[PDB]
Amino acid sequence: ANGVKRWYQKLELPMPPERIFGAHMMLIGGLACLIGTYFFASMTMWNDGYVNLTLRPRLISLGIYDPYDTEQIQRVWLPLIGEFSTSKLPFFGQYPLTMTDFRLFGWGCFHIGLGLWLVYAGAAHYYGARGGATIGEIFWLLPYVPGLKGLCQIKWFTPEGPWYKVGLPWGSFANTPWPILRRTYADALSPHTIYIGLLFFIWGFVLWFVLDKPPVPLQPAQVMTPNGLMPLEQAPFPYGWFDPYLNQVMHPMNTINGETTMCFVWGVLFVALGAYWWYRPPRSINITHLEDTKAVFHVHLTAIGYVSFALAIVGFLALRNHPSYLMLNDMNVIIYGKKIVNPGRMIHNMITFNHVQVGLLYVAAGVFHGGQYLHGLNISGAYKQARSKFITWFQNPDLQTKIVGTTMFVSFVTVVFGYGMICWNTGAELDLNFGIYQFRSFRAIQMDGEAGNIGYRVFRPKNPWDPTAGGDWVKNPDGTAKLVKARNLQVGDRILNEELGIGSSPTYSFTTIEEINYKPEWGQPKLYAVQWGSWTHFLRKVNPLFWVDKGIWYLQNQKTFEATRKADEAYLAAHLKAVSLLNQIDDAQTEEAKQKAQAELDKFRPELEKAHANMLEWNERLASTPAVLYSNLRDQHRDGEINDAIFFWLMIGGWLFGFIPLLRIAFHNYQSPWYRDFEWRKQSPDFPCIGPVKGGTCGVSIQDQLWFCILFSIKPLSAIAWYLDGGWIATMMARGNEAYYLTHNISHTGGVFLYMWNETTWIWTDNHLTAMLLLGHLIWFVSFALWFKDRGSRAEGGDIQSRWVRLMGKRLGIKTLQEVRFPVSNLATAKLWGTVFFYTGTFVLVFLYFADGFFQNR
Amino acid sequence: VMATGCFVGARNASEPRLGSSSIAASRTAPAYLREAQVLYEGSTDGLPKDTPADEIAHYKAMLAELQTRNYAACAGCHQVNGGGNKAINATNFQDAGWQANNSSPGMVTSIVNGKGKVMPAYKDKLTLQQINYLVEYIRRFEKKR
Amino acid sequence: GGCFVGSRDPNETRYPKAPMPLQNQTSTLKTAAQNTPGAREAAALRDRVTPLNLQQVNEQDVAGNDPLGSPARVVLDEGEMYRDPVEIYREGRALFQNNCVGCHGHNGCGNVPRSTNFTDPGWQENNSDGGIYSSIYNGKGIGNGGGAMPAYYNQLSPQQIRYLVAYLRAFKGRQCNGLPTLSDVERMVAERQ
Amino acid sequence: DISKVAWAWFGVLLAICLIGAFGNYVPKLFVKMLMFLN
Amino acid sequence: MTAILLACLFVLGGYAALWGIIKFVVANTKDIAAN
Amino acid sequence: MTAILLACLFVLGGYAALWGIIKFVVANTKDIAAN
Amino acid sequence: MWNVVGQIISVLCFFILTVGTLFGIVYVSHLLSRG
Amino acid sequence: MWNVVGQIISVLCFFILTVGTLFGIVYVSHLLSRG
Ligand code: 2GO
Ligand code: BCL
Ligand code: CLA
Ligand SMILES: CNCCOP(=O)(O)O[C@H](COC(=O)CCCCCCCCCCCC(C)C)OC(=O)CCCCCCCCCCCC(C)C
Ligand SMILES: CNCCOP(=O)(O)O[C@H](COC(=O)CCCCCCCCCCCC(C)C)OC(=O)CCCCCCCCCCCC(C)C
Ligand SMILES: CC(C)CCCCCCCCCCCC(=O)OC[C@@H](OC(=O)CCCCCCCCCCCC(C)C)OP(=O)(O)OCCN
Ligand code: HEC
Ligand code: HEC
Ligand code: SF4
Ligand SMILES: [Ca+2]
Repeated sequence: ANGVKRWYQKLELPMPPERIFGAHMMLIGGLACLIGTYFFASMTMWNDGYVNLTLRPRLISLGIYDPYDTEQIQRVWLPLIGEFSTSKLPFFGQYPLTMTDFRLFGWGCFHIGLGLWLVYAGAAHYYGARGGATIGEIFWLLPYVPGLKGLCQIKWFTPEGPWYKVGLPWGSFANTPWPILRRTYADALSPHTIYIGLLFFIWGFVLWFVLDKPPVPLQPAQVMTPNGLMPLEQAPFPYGWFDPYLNQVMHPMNTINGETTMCFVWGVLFVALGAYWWYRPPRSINITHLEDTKAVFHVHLTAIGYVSFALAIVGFLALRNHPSYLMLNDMNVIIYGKKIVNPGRMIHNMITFNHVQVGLLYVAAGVFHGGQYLHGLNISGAYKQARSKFITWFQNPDLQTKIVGTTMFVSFVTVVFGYGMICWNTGAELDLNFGIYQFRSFRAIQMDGEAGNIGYRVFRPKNPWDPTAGGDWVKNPDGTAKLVKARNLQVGDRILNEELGIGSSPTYSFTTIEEINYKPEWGQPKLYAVQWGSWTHFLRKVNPLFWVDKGIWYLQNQKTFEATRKADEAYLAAHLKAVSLLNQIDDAQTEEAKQKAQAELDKFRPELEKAHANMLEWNERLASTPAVLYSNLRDQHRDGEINDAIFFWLMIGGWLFGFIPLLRIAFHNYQSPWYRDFEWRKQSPDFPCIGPVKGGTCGVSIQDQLWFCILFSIKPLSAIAWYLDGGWIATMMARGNEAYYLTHNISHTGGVFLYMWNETTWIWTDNHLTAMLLLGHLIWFVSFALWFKDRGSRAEGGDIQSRWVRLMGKRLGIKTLQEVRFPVSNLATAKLWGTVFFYTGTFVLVFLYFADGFFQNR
Repeated sequence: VMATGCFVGARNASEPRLGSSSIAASRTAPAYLREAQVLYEGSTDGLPKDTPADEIAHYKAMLAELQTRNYAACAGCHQVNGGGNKAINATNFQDAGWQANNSSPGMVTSIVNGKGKVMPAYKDKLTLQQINYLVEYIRRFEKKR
Repeated sequence: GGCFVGSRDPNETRYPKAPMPLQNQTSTLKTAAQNTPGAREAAALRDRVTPLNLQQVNEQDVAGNDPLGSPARVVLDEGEMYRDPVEIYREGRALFQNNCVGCHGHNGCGNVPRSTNFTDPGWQENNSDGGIYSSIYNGKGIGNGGGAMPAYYNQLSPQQIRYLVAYLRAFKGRQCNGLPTLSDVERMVAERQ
Repeated sequence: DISKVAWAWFGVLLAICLIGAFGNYVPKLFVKMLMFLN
Repeated sequence: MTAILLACLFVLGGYAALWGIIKFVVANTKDIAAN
Repeated sequence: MTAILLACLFVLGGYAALWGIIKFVVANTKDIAAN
Repeated sequence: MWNVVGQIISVLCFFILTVGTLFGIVYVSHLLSRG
Repeated sequence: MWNVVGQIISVLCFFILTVGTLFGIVYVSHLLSRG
């Protein structure tokens, strides 16, 4: 509490309102100037990059960015404009410009104009509260720009100034004698929600009359398109409601018109809720400590975190298959010279994971900040006499250990289940022998087709149920190995691994057929013989989301489901009967019998072709029905996978793993039960320890629990990233086209570890992304310097280094070096910067898994 | 603040035709594929009778220049429609197995470098942006199965 | 981990092959068992199973350093290339299992995103042998050292790439359980390579 | 020191270890009890 | 819409389920101090 | 034999080199304490 | 469905072996420092 | 001969800029934290 600690804590709560208000208004104005520049960065003369690409789908949907507009403009407004001083537009003049460049420049300028003015008006409230300020204090870096000192004594934002430099003439909100103004923060909740309702109404008027998207049901009967004037329902997506990439009319609320009708809906709701609160503001005793801005800061901030998580979820679904993003896949997208696989989905993934990441940070930081309010209360005596039940509901220390311990138990059980299943199935997929057990892989041999006429040597047991049976090789009467055709494989049969070409399982010798004539519930339309070893395909159904999704889809699609089932049925019967006819040919034994047989097969054949084409086309019609929750790349149903089931369990376990430190902040900011047995009392929110006593105590403060939340949460977050970008999370080494994935029509990019090496071969083909990869790795491992129990070693070595450098200064007569003292971070600041370095390392590196492309092929 | 925009540079495109942005054309599928079809066919003849006079003559000037550098058109090895020639081993772009087992990024370098014996290198004939357009046109030849 | 490895398969002899020549195959300097109880069975058995061109090859012998190793100049003589299935199998499975499985799978059906899948008939029909050499030699895609399909012109010899080319045509129309066997290579070679 | 109860877990872990190795190495070697063969 | 509603309902359901467990423990261990 | 002797001597000279450096620093900063 | 009854037996033995072993190293690490 | 000299000059500048920058980070760390 003397070093660097007073720099990132210089602006703490509570604060006066004019100071919060003006500072927010200035940030708003600054964020509008930055978006201004992003509009300039989106014009059509620039390369694709990750900024202008995250904005383009939305700019298309608004009609600002026209995808099919090539005509160059040469005059538009004021007379004669080939190019000027910076030219016809400042510096945009050497370029050829279209209408969408002008729209983009118009919107960019507005943003910059309205931003700059919001910055000024915000400084009028901010500096105006203080009586006013000087150009030299506002800007502060003008003292050392000699000359300009006569215009750095001028006072701005003053109370009685001439109009153009006034600030707040009555000094503060509370003194100004306007009765409309509300005097507390509860009271003010009402005009705030009226103001927000009005911002909605503004966006809908702009949508309707400036962007020309009327609200449903007042949509136009026709729209203008690059091919002329077209009925709304046939005009393609940016212009009308017809989705080209799914080839269907869009629901009316799936369009930007749907969005302008919701503008008016939401606006009316917010205005009415504000009118209600104008007569009935919040009042209960449970809430009146929230007038302190330090306390509401906790409520608001972790609320916004939850809002951010909810944006991620809603946005993901709503837009995973929307024509805004798919339209990027036809725009010849080139980044750092390259050509991207599926840039639509990539950009979509980046926006949703960016919201996800904001959600975690703000929830955690809101809780941390709440822990600071509560520690304050304890350390001044008034925690024990808080009156709101939102504090007092959790004061009993024994309830606090019951809450925490059962959320550890729930975390434990569900993480053990998830991770334990991942481990079981990587054992299965890798065919590992443990001596005590042999893991066995999925393997499939087609049994219909022409592949069902391929022969195999088969070792057949007689009676698996008599231990001490044994088996024999299937043979001819002549003694030589009979080749069994795949159609005649039976359950129990063993085939040599090396007759199948398998070199990856050298520890066991045979594949066992465990199921014949198998057709995947969801998968390829074929019939198979299977070794299910240890691979647990049933685990897909251990997912409550498998069942809700499939039940609702069955209900919407019941009678094509039913006909597809009857087609499969008729086909399996035809296959079986055709296999018996083929077998009578094989074993016919005398050409009279062999002609009779071949003539029977020749007569059944047309009918077996009919049943196959029937099954094929019902199974194709079934696989093109609309998705509910689990989706294709073309918004079609897919069954849930082992991957989806693992992701369900990992969300429960891993978010509880990551959030148990936050419950420790909320309950144990002053005393945990380990502290309370010793009589200890944590004296501040950020101390590093108090140890070596009792074995050592590093990491009990609230600041540290915040850092341990951030780390532990890296684990569910990376589950989310792998799952968005198409990794397979249910094992560690899944290969892209392994027999299981191929037979069950699953597309994935890798499998835990394998994903990592699989995506990085794509990452290596971009030299900007490989530079990012190198820098990312270096930031991270340096966090270890700062996080290991080693600060004393670093202090005592730094000291040797300082002595030495001062010896060199004194010897060589170099005055700048005879008093060097190297600065060595203390333990608290080492933990802060260690968490910073750990976090940023990891998440630059994750950006790369998204930036490489979306390789899921659906 | 940081990305004040983002300084990514200006986009490389093809040749300019007066009054119609070439940079823009290079991201608008119907414009880029019209130029890909011209390169692919070696003529402006299969272009929509709706094509403007200026367009039809800019393409011809493009071809005439390429004819002096001994450029060989893609059609007629591969045909006007795909799926080349088994005789010459010329690739069939209509085939779905050929299409699934190629990425568009990968396809690029096989046109740049040429491919084994007969398919010629185009690195000294065409710009990398004109190869990108052709990879996009070849994509639209795919048939099912 | 150690000692309790299994019994060795009697069909994999350890009987020794002749040593790799010191002289470069591209040299312009001077160009390019007994009767003891079981020594003849062991030599005959080594002649089918133990590979001769598996080892990385002298640096002057790599295809980028070989005067006749460029895609434009290599000789793809079909009679020499599809002459002997034992040999294609002996050599190409050792080279493939080592170098190519990582990215193309243990079944050779594709592991790394967008990777080839050699069992696909449509892919087989539309590739030449010379085409397959070009993509091994050059790599595929833009990047340093080839793209996502890496280049091999330092790394492999022209003779090693040719065993790879012939082996890869044994993948045609197989199912997704490991690699082509000796009789896959033989049915491929009988149906004209 | 070891409790009776912790000695009776260490017994269940060994019964699961030789029910696994007995069914893994017996059919490999004795060519019987074919149900568990691989 | 159906997918968005299902996903949100499942997140709030995980919270509600945790509340119910954590309150089946509190209600039935009320005679025992945790320690 | 030649490569073995070279390597060995290069490691032994790595240590001998360092000592000499250190000896130079000690002698030429005699009478400056390093506090 | 005998593969799903067989598979499940294995998976269940895996969980007893592993979680039994984990809480076996936690009980033997308490005897080496306190009991 | 001349390429080599040109390359030595770029490498020197890089060492002057990266080591130089690193020490400035230390000095700045020093001014914040204390003196
Ligand atoms: C060919 C691959 C290539 C090479 C060059 C490479 C090598 C190495 C080395 C080395 C010497 O070999 C190191 C030391 C190293 C280090 C790292 N790399 Zn690294 N690395 C590569 C590539 C990359 C890339 C692109 C990325 C990393 C990422 C990272 C990161 C990871 C930091 C970290 O702690 O991350 C924790 C999260 C992990 C490991 C991901 C787990 C994902 C999984 C799907 C989650 C769910 C499943 C589990 C069983 C879950 C538990 C259950 C529950 C609690 C949720 C650091 C800098 C990083 C990352 O994983 O971040 C989460 C990252 O994004 N790396 N990495
Ligand atoms: C919606 C209610 C608000 C909230 C409103 C208030 C108000 C008002 C008060 C507090 C107060 C407290 N809150 Mg709070 N607080 C919220 C969330 C949290 C969370 C959390 C993990 O999310 C924690 C750990 C805390 C903890 C705390 C303490 C710092 C403090 C008093 C102890 C305690 O109450 O234990 C809390 C323990 C928990 C176990 C609760 C966790 C569950 C929360 C309620 C909801 C999560 C679900 C969310 C809706 C899911 C989102 C939906 C999806 C996005 C689709 N709050 C949410 C955002 N909180 C009091 C205070 O004094 O601080 C200044 C106080 O008066
Ligand atoms: C990049 C990795 C890195 C570097 C360069 C260092 C550097 C050092 N460590 Mg730290 N350390 C690291 C990581 C690193 N460490 C990790 C991962 C851990 C966890 C185990 C630690 C734990 C740790 C302990 C406990 C201690 C140290 C100590 C030391 C110092 C040894 C004294 C000395 O040998 O002088 C020789 C100097 C060098 C050999 C390094 C030269 C500078 C390097 C090469 C490059 C600068 C690179 C940097 C990333 C550049 C960014 C610059 C910016 C402009 C881009 C030295 C300053 C000791 C010490 O005395 O404390 C001061 C010490 O006690 N290290
Ligand atoms: C490339 N192919 C992957 C995507 O394929 P597709 O779109 O077909 O299928 C899914 C499935 O649906 C879900 O996956 C819904 C969540 C279920 C909750 C399951 C139950 C959740 C309960 C957890 C409660 C935790 C509490 C108690 C701490 O695609 C998605 O929706 C995933 C994208 C969304 C991104 C994740 C959003 C954040 C995760 C939840 C945040 C939680 C926080 C508020 C803490
Ligand atoms: C009284 N002593 C103890 C109590 O006080 P106490 O510990 O807070 O004092 C610290 C400690 O010392 C360090 O913490 C070491 C830094 C030097 C290592 C030097 C090594 C740094 C290199 C690391 C880079 C690796 C990354 C890139 C992977 O307080 C701080 O340094 C606080 C951190 C603030 C630093 C701000 C950096 C911004 C400067 C950027 C612009 C400078 C130049 C560009 C002009
Ligand atoms: C695995 C490990 C544990 C085992 C270590 C192996 C040890 C092997 C010992 C290495 C033996 C080398 C001799 C062979 C050789 O040097 O060859 C000929 C060499 O003739 C000699 O000088 C002969 C004199 C050799 C008398 C030296 C005895 C060595 C002592 C070992 C001490 C080990 C310690 C204590 C660490 O030729 P030239 O250099 O002239 O020509 C270049 C060759 N192109
Ligand atoms: C080891 C030497 C080999 C052999 C013989 C082959 N490969 Fe690969 N491969 C990879 C990827 C991503 C592709 C797709 C490329 C693209 O379209 O984008 C391929 C493709 C091939 C082909 C087909 C070439 C063709 O033009 O059609 C062939 C014949 C080929 N491969 C053979 C990926 C990788 C690897 C990942 C890093 C590695 C290693 C290999 N390949 C190795 C080999
Ligand atoms: C014959 C003289 C050709 C002309 C002119 C063009 N191509 Fe070609 N191409 C030709 C053959 C014989 C082959 C087979 C290559 C081989 O494998 O041996 C091909 C191949 C292609 C492919 C597929 C490449 C791949 O990687 O798989 C493409 C995409 C292709 N060719 C495109 C192409 C284009 C765009 C051309 C004109 C610009 C073109 N080819 C000319 C024969 C000939
Ligand atoms: S090593 Fe550090 S954290 Fe641990 S007791 Fe000592 S000072 Fe505290
Ligand atoms: Ca990706």
